Amino acid sequence: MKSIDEQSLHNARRLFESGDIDRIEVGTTAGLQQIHRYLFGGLYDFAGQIREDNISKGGFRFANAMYLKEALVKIEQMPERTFEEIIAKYVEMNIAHPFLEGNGRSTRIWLDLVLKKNLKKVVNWQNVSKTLYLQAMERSPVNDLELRFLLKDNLTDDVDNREIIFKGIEQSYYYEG
Repeated sequence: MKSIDEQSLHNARRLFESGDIDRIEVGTTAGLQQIHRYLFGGLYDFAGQIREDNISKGGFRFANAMYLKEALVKIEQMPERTFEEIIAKYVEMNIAHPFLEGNGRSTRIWLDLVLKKNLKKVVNWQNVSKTLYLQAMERSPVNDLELRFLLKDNLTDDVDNREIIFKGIEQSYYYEG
């Protein structure tokens, strides 16, 4: 019935406006799980839980549930020093796609926290087109060029600006709905 979407959008806003965003562990699996549990707790059965089922989209099969926990252990260890390293890490985290649903919205928040910690920048998502973003994400396992081009064009160092945060959350929620 998906007023689940309306409620989780309210949770995403509450995340920033309470300052709880500042309590989330950055660039780790556990931190991703914190985000997901915050956005979807009480809405999805599985909120914050690593899936035990397999999933694909388009022609892509995400990491097999049978070794997804082992994958995530390696992924969270990845360096975050450069824009390229951070995008490579986001890309592997997306290939893992650790939840049944809500991977995209939770992992974008997770990405911005990593960019903010390490580069003092976040993506100005409001200027990132849905078509170009989805195309880039779908290509990224083979070549993250499209994704690096697109996101690098759209970084901002105004990391706490209300308009960037809230128009960004709206755009993020639009990407998958």
